Amino acid sequence: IAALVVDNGSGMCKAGFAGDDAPRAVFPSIVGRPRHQGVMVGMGQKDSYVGDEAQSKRGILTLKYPIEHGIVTNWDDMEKIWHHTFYNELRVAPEEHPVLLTEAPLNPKANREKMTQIMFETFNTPAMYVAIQAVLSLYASGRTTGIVMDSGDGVTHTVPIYEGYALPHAILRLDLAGRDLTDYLMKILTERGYSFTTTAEREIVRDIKEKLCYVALDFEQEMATAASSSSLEKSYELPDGQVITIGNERFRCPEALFQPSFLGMESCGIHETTFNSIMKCDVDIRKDLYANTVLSGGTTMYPGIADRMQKEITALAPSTMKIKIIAPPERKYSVWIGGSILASLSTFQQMWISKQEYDESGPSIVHRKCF
Amino acid sequence: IAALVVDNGSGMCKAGFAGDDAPRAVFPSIVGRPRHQGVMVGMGQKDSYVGDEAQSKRGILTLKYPIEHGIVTNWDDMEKIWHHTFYNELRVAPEEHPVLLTEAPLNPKANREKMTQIMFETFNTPAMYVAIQAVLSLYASGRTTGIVMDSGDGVTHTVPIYEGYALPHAILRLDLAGRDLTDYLMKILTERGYSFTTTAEREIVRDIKEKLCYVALDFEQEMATAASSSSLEKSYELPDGQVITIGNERFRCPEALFQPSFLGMESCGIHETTFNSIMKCDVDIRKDLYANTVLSGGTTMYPGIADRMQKEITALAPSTMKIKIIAPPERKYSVWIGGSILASLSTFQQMWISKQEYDESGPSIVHRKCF
Amino acid sequence: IAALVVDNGSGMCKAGFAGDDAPRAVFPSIVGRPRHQGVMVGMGQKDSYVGDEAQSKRGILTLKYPIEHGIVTNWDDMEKIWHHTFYNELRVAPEEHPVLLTEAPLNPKANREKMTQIMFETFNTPAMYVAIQAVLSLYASGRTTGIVMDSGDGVTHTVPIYEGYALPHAILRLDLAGRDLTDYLMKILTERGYSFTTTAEREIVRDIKEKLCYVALDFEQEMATAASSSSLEKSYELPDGQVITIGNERFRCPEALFQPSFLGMESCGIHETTFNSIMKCDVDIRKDLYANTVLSGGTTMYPGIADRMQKEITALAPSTMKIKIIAPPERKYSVWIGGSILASLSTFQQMWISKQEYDESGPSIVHRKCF
Amino acid sequence: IAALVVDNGSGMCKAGFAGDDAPRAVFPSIVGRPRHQGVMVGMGQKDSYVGDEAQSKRGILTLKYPIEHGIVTNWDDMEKIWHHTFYNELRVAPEEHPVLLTEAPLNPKANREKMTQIMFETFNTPAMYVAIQAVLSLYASGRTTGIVMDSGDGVTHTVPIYEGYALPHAILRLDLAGRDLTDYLMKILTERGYSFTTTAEREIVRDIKEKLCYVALDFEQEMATAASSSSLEKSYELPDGQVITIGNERFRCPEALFQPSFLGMESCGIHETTFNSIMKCDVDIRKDLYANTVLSGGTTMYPGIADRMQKEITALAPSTMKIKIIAPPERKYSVWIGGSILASLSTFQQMWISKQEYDESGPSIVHRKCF
Amino acid sequence: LKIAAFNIRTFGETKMSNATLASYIVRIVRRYDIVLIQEVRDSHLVAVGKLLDYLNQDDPNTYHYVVSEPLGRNSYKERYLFLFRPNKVSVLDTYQYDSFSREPAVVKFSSHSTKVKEFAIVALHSAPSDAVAEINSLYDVYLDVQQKWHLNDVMLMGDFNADCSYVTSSQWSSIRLRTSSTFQWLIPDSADTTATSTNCAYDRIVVAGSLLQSSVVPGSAAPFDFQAAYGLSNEMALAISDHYPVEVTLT
Amino acid sequence: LKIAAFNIRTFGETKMSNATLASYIVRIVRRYDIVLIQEVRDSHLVAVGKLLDYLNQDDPNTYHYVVSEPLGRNSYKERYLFLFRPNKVSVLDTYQYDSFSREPAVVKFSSHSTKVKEFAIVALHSAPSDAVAEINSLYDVYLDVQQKWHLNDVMLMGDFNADCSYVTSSQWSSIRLRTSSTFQWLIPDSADTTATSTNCAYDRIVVAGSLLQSSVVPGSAAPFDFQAAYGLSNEMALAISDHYPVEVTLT
Amino acid sequence: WXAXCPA
Amino acid sequence: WXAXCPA
Amino acid sequence: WXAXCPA
Amino acid sequence: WXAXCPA
Ligand SMILES: Nc1ncnc2c1ncn2[C@@H]1O[C@H](COP(=O)(O)OP(=O)(O)O)[C@@H](O)[C@H]1O
Ligand SMILES: [Mg+2]
Ligand SMILES: [Mg+2]
Ligand SMILES: [Mg+2]
Ligand SMILES: [Mg+2]
Ligand SMILES: [Mg+2]
Ligand SMILES: [Mg+2]
Ligand SMILES: [Mg+2]
Repeated sequence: IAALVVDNGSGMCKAGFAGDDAPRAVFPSIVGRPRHQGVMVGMGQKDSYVGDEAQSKRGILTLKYPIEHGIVTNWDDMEKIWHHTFYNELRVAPEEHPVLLTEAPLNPKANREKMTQIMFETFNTPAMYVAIQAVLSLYASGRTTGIVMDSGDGVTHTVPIYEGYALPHAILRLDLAGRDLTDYLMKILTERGYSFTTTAEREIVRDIKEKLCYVALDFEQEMATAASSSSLEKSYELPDGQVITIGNERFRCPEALFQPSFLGMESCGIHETTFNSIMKCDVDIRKDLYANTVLSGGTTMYPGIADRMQKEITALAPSTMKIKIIAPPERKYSVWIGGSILASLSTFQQMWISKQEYDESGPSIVHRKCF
Repeated sequence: IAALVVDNGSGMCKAGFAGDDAPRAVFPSIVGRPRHQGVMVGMGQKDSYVGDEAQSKRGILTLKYPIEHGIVTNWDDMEKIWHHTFYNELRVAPEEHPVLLTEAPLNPKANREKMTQIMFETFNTPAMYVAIQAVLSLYASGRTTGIVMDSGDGVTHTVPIYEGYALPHAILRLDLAGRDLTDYLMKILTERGYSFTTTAEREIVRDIKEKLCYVALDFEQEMATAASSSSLEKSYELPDGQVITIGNERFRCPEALFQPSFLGMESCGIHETTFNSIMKCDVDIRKDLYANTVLSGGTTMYPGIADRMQKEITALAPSTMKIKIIAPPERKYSVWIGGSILASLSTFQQMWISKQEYDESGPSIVHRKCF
Repeated sequence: IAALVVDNGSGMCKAGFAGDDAPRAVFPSIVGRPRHQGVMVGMGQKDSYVGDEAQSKRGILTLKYPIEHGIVTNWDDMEKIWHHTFYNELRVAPEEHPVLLTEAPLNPKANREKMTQIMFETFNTPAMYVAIQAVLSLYASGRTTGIVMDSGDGVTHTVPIYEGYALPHAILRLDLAGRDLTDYLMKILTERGYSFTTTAEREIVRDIKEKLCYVALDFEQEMATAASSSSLEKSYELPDGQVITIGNERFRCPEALFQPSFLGMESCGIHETTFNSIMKCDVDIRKDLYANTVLSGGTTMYPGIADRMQKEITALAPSTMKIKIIAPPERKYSVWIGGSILASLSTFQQMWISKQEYDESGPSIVHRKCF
Repeated sequence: IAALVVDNGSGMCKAGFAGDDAPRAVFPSIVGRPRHQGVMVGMGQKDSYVGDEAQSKRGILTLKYPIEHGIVTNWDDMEKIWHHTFYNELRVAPEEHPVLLTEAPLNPKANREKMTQIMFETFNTPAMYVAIQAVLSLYASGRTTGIVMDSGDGVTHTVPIYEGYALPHAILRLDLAGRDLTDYLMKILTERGYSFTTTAEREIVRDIKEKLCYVALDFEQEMATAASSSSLEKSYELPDGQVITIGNERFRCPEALFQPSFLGMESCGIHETTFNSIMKCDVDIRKDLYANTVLSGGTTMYPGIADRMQKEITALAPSTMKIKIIAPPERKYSVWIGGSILASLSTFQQMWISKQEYDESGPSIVHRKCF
Repeated sequence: LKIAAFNIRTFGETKMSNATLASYIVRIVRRYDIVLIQEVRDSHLVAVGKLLDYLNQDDPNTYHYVVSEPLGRNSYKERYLFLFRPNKVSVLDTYQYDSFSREPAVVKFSSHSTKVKEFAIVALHSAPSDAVAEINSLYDVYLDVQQKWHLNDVMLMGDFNADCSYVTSSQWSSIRLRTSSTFQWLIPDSADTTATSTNCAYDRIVVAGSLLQSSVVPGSAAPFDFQAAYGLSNEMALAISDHYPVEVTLT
Repeated sequence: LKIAAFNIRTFGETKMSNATLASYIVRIVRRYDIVLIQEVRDSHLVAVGKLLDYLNQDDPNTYHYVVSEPLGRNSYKERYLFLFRPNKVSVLDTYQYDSFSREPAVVKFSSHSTKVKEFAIVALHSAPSDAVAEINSLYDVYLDVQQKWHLNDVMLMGDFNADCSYVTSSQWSSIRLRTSSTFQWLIPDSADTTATSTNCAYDRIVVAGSLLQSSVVPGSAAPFDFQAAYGLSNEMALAISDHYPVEVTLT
Repeated sequence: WXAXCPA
Repeated sequence: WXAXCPA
Repeated sequence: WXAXCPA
Repeated sequence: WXAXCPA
C-alpha cells in the first residue's frame, strides 16, 4: 500500500514510508574497510561497515563515500547501502512495496540506467519512479511557483518553477556544496595551528562546521571586528579531550559559498547563481519568481543565511521588488517530505514504471515515461 | 584436544593444559651446569639441573638464565628446559597434541625460525601456533578494547588493541624490566654495607625485592620521612642468620620503572612509554584506550603501582578524562590464563600451523601465518 | 590609397588591407585577466592578454568577450582589442590611412555613436565608415541581387537586396547563433558524462563544434541510426590526453538552428526565418530572390547545411520554384572579402565621412550621411 | 650591502651569501645541553653546542631537533642555532645586510609571526623576507612552469606553478619524509637482530640510510630476488667497531615513500600525491605540468628514484603523454641555490620588508606584504 | 688409606662468617682422605659450596663431594655430606636404607692401595633421646647390605651418642652391637670423643668382615685432640665443634 | 687526596659492553679523587658518557670530566680524560701542548687541603719507540710551565714505556729529569706496573718543585694490585687492563 | 565524472 | 542590450 | 603541531 | 641481540 521513498545521495541517506512526517532511517552513507590485519580470534566483526557502524569506529576504517557530486562513482559499495537500508535498518522487505528514488538534475544518463537495473534485478521492486530533488521541494512547502536552491552535500542546483512546467533551459548546476566546503575548513584550520589530514578526522571537522560556523551580514566589516576582539572566539572539545579555539575563521568558511574565488572555483557565487537563473526566463514571470524563493538542503542551515541572501539579491535585483526568502524550519528534510506527499497522491499512481514496462523496452524506458 | 599452552618467558615459565584456570607447572627457567663434579645418591642430572632442583641447590650449581630480554641465547640450554617441562613436570608426551607458544613483540625473526624448527624436529609436535604475549592478556580480562602493558621479567612493552585490530605502528618495546631492577637493588645494597656478588646472592635479593619493596605515591615526600623516621625501615632475615635493615631502599628500587635515569637508561619511563603508544594512535580511538589500560606482568604486583600510574597519567593526559587502571586479581598469570581461553576456542582451530604445512614451505611459514 | 578593413564580429576578429583577398590579422577577440597572484618574480608578466596570448594561456586567465550578440558591452576591453590589432598584429599606425568597420543590422543607436567617437579621439584616424555585414557579402559573391543569410557567432540576420535599394521593412534578426550553439552543446555533453562548466574549457567545446558535428538531412531517422549503431560514434582527444566519444550528440547540436524550441526560444527556425523574409517581399521579386541565396558566416561550415537548407525551403515554397543555394568555399571570410573589394573601389571614396564633418555636426551625423 | 640567504629547515641549515653557487656553512640542525658538568681542554664551560660540535661529542649531550615537520617547537634554542650561524660560521655580523629565510607551505601563521619578531629584535636585521621552499626550488632550474617536489627531512609538499602563477588551492602537504624513514628503519632492523634506541645511536641509522638504501623498480619481484640471493647484501662498519649485514631491508625503508601504509599513515603515496595535485589544476595546463616535474630535497637522492616515479605516474596518467622527470645533479642544495638567484635579482629589491614597515603596524606584515 | 669421622657442631653458613674457624676446618679436612660431616644445618647446599671451594681452589679434583637430601623427620634436617679424594678412592654406587629421625646412607668405595677391594661406610647421627633403639635396627641393616650388595665388610660408624648415661650396662647388653663379635668397637669407652672435659665415646667405630680387621692398623683408631694438636684454647676448640674427631687408618 | 694514572687498555664500547668489567672499573675510579684515563679509543665520547653516569647517578656534581680532543699526530688519535671531584680540587686553566705521537695536556688543580695550593698536571702516553725521543723533550715542557704559568709545583705522569728493553743504561743518562735533582722519579724500577706477571715499571711518577717534594706522602707511590685485592683471576685482571694503576697521595 | 571533475 | 537579453 | 600531529 | 644491547 504505502510506497517507500528514499532521497539517497551524498552525506546522510534518509528513508521512510509514504505519509510519514519525518524520515525514520537517517544515517551517513559511508562504506569503509579495515586497514589492519585482524588479531583477535572470536572478534567476529565483518570486513564491511555501513552507516552508524562505520561512524562509531571511524578511527580504524577508511571511509569512502560511494556518491560524489551527485554521480555514483562505485557501484560495489553503493549496493551495500541500499541493501543495509531495507534489511538491517528498516527491517521491511522491498519486494512488496513501490520504491521512489531521487536524484539531482543534469546528471549523466549512465547514472540513471544503472540505478534502474539494480532496482529491478537485485531487489525486484514492483514499480519505480525517479524524481528530481529540486521539484520535490515545492510539495514540501505546498506551493506551485518559486525557485528552489537545493544545497546538497555533493552538488547544489537551482530549478525555476512557475505553476508547473519546469524550465529545462534555466537549470544551473554548481559543483560547490557542503562536501567541498569541508575540505576548505581543513586548509583554513592549518593556518591557526590544527592539522586534520586523514579522512578519519574528516568527520570531526564536519561536526565543528555544523555547531560553530555562521554567516555574517557583511564579511568585510566582520573581518575588522574579529581581528581586534576575542568575542567571536568560541571553544570546542575534541573527541580525545583537547580544546581547540576558533577565531575569525568561524565565518570565513561559510563565506566561500558567496565568493568561490576563495576556493579557486571560477563559477559565480551562490546568490549570483540564483539571480542568473531568473534572468534566463521571460520578464512576464520574473515578478512572481522574485517573491517565491524556497531554500533546501543541509548547507543552508547556517544562521543568518536568510538575511544574506535577501541582501545580495536586493542589490542585483531592481529596487522596489518584493524579495521573500522562504526558509521554513526543519528544511533539512524538505526533499524527503515532498517525496512522501507525492507518493500518497492518487494521480501519481499512473506515473509509476512497472517491471513489465522495463522488461519490454529495456532500462532505457526511464528516459521516456519519467522526467 | 587438550593442547598444551606454555609461556616459556624470562624468569619463571608456566605450563599447563587447555581449559584449566591456573597453570600446573610453575618453576624458574634456570638451567645450570655443576661447578663441581660431585655426585649425589642415585642422581642422573650430572649434565645440568633444570627447574626447582637448581634453585634448591644454588650453592653448588652455576645458575644461568637462557632467556635474556625475551631473546633465546643458548639453544642447547633451551632444549633442557623444554624436555623437563613436558616429561618431568607435565607428565605428558608432547607428540600427542599440539602446543601454543608466546613471544614478545618486536623480536628478531631468527628467534621464531629456530624455535619452530626445534619442536617440529626434536618433539615432532603435530601443530603449533605462536601468539604475542601482550595480545593474550586481553583474553584473561575478556575484553576487546584497551592497551596492554606486559611488564614482564625481561621486557616491558605496550600493545594497543582496538576492536580486535592491533596497530603494528604503535607497539613500543622497553628493555628495562624486573630482572634489571634486581641488579639496581644490589648496587644500592653494596653501598649500604651488605655485598652481593655471587649468583646465589642474586636470588636472595630477588626474594627481598618480591617481599618488601613497594611503589611510593610521591617519591620526593618519602625522602623527608625516611631521613627522619625508622618506621619505613623493615628488617628481613638473611639465610645465613644475619638480619639486615632496609631503609629508603624499600621504595627506591621500584622507582627505577618511572625514572630510568637511575641505571643510565636514556629511554622514557613506564608512565611515559604508555603515553607515547597512545599518542601514536588515531584521534577517534584515543577515547577508548584511555578508559581501558590492562596491567599485567609480575613486576606489577608492587603495592600501589596502579595508584601511582593513575596519578602520573592523569596529570599528563588532558583533564576531564576517565582513566581506569584495570588491575585484575592474580595478574601474574594473566598471559597463561588468556592462552587457555584461546586454546579452547573453536574459531582458533583454523589458524594452526600443521606439520604438513611446515614441510611444503619450510620453516618460513611462521612469518606468513603467525602475526 | 591603402585602406584598412576590420571585421568587428564577436569572437573572431579579422583585419587587413584594401584590395587583398585574405586577411592577415586573424585572432580571437577575447580579453583575459589573471585571477591569481604572481609568486614568481622572474618577469613582470602582464595583467591583460588579448588574442593569441590569451588563447594559449587560457587555463589561468578569465576569458571575457567584449562583444555579446554583436553588441558592445565593455568598452574598456574593446579598446584593448583595437589597440593590440593595430600595432602588435598588423604593425600599422591607424592615423596614416583610413579604416573601415563592419557591424550587424538592428544594432543599438548608442553602439554606433560610441564606436565612431573612439575612432576620432582615441586613434584619430582620418576617416572611417560602418557598413552592414550582410551587404558586404553580396560584393564578395560578385552578384548585386539576392538574399543574404549571415549566421555568425553572436547574431544571425537576413537582408533582402534586389539590384540595390535593400528593403528595410523585410529584415529579420535572430539571436540564436554560434555562441548559443556552443552553450547548448555544453549542456548536451553533460548527459554523456563530461563536464565543461568553467569558461577556460568553453573553448575546447567550440573546437569540438568545428571538427566533429555535422548536419543530417533527416533529424528523426538519424535517431534510430545513432541509438542502434556505433558508426556515428567518433573519438576526440582533449589537451590533457583523455579520450572522449561523441555519439548521437554529434548531429543533435547543429540541428538546433532549425528547431529553436530546444533552447526554449520562441523564435522559429532559420529556414522559416529565411522563408518569412522572402514572403514579406512582393511577388515580382520573390521568384528572383529564390534563385540567388547566399550563406555567410562561421556557422555555415557544417557539412550538408546547403542541402539541408534548400530542402526546408523547397517544402515551404510552392511547387515549380527554383530553390538554389550558393555556398562557395572561403565563405567564412565572405564579409571581409567584400569589404576589401568595396574599399578598393574608387567609387566608394566619395561617401566616406571626414573628420571635419564630425567636428561640425557631432557624432550624430553617422545616422545621416552613413546608413 | 649583500644579501644573506638561510635555508632554516629541519636536519640541515645551509647558509651563505647571495651570488654564490654553493652554501658556505652546512651543518646538522642539532642543539644539545650537557648533562654532566665538565670542561674540555682550553674551553670555558660552554653552555650549549650547535651543529658539528653536537655530532662530534654525541655521547655527552642531549640532542634535540628544534624543527619538527617544518614547525618550530622551541624558540630559546632557535635563537641559539641562528646565533651560531651568523657569528661562528659565517663570521659576519647580521646587522650589516638583510637576510632571507625559507619555510614550508601551509605552516601555522604563528610560526611566521615569531620568525619576523626574532629577526627584528635579537639581530636588528635591516630587512627580511620569507619565501615558500617550493617556489625557490624552481628558480634553480630556471624554468617557469612545472610542479615542485620538495621532500625534505620532515615535510613533503608539491606546489604546481604555471607561468609564474602559483595555484594555492592545489598545494598538497604530506608529513611523510626522511625523518619518519629514520624511525621506521629501526623497527625493520630490529627484525634482523639489531637494536637502536638512543638519540646518540640514532645517527648510526641515518648513515645506513644515506649510503645503502635504494629504491627498486618492482617491489614484489625484487623481494623474491633479495630473499633467495646474497648479492643484495652489503656489509657496513659501525663507529663502535662491529660489522652488520643489510639484506632485504635495504630497499623496504625507501619503499615507504610510495606505500605509506607501512607507517600507518592513511595518506597516499608520494607518486599518488603528485597525481592528485595535478588533477586539481585546470585541464589546459595539465599537459605542461606533466612534461616538467622537478624533484628536490634530500630524500630524492636515492638511486633509481627518478625511474621509479616515472613508472608510477605513467600507469596513472593517460597514455600518449610525455612524462619527463627532471632530477638534475646537485639537488640536495637546490632550494638554497634558488635563494641566491632571487636575492641577487634587481626585481626583488622592491619587496624587502624594512623595519619601517614592521614598526608602524607590528609583525602582521608577513601575511600581506610577504607571500 | 686414612678415614676420619668429624662431627662439627651445627655446620652452617653462620659459622663461615668467622674466618679463623673456616681456616682450621680446612686444615682438619685436608688431613684425611675421606671424612664425614654431621649436623649439616645447610638447607640450600651453600655451606658445602664454600667449603669445597677452599678444598679445590688450586687443583679442581683435590676433593670430591657426595651429599644427601635433607632426611630429618623433625623440624631440623641434616645431610650426610661425604668428602673424598678421587685419586685415593673411587665411589662405585650409593644407597639409602629404608625407625630413625635421620635414616642412614650406604655408599660404595673401591680401594686399590689397601688389601680390601671394596668397602661401604654407613654414617648415622642417632638421636640422644633414643640412642638405644636406633643401633639395634642397624643389625638388620648389616644383614640387608651383606647379600643385596655383596660386601664382605660392613663399616658402620658415626655419632651414636654412647656412654655418659645415654647407654648403661643393662642396656649395653640390650644393644646388638655388643652381642655379635663380627662387628667390634675400636674407640675405648674410657677415651673421650668430646671437645669438652667430659669423657664420652659418642663416636663409635666398629669393624665388620675379617679382611678389613687385618687391614685395620692396630692402635690407629683414636680421637684427634685438635685442641692440643693445634695449640688452641678450649673456647677456640669449642667454637670449631663441641666434639672430638675420631679416625682409623687402613693398610 | 689520592692521585693516580689509569692505563685502561682499548677503552670504549667494546670494554663497556661487558657489565661486570664496567663494575670493577667503577669501583677502581671511586678510590682516587683525581684519576688519569689514557688511550681512550672512543671518537664520539660515547664511552666517557657511559663511564660517567655510573659515577654521577647519585649526585650530579660527584665527578667532573676534562676530556682532550682528538690529538694524535699519528694515524690514530686517542684522548686524555681527567675525572676529579669538585669539592677536592677545582680546574682553573687547561691548554694543549704549546715530536709526539700524542701531545701532552696540561691542567690546573686548586688543591686547598694539601700544602701545595697550586700545582699542574701533565699527562703523556709515549709510543713504545718514541720514548727515548720524548723524554728529553719533556724537560723543555717544564721550563715552559715555569714562566708561562709561574707555577712552582709541576707533576708529570703517564705511560712513559720505560724499562723492559725499551730504555737501556746507554740512554738512561739521556733523560734530563734523571740527571736533575728537581725531577725525582718516584716509582722504583723493581716494582711492576703491569697486570702481566712479568715485571715492567712502564709508568713513571715524576715530581718537580721544592714545595711539592715534601707534599708527597713517603712511600705512598706504589702500584695498586687490584687483582689480589679484589680476588680476581689472571684473566679478569687482563680483561680489565694490561697495566697496573699507579697512585700517589698528596698531603 | 568521466573528464572534467574527479568523479 | 538593456531589457530582454543579457546584453 | 597543536592537535593532529605530535608537534 | 647482535649489536646494540648485550643480548
Ligand atoms: N569550420 C567550422 N565549423 C563549424 N563552426 C565554425 C567553423 N569555423 C567557425 N565556426 C563557428 O562560427 C562562429 C562564427 O565564426 P566567424 O564568422 O569567424 O565569427 P563572426 O561570426 O564574428 O564573423 C564561431 O563562433 C565559430 O565557433
Ligand atoms: Mg541531497
Ligand atoms: Mg613476559
Ligand atoms: Mg560574423
Ligand atoms: Mg626542506
Ligand atoms: Mg654440637
Ligand atoms: Mg666412656
Ligand atoms: Mg694496551
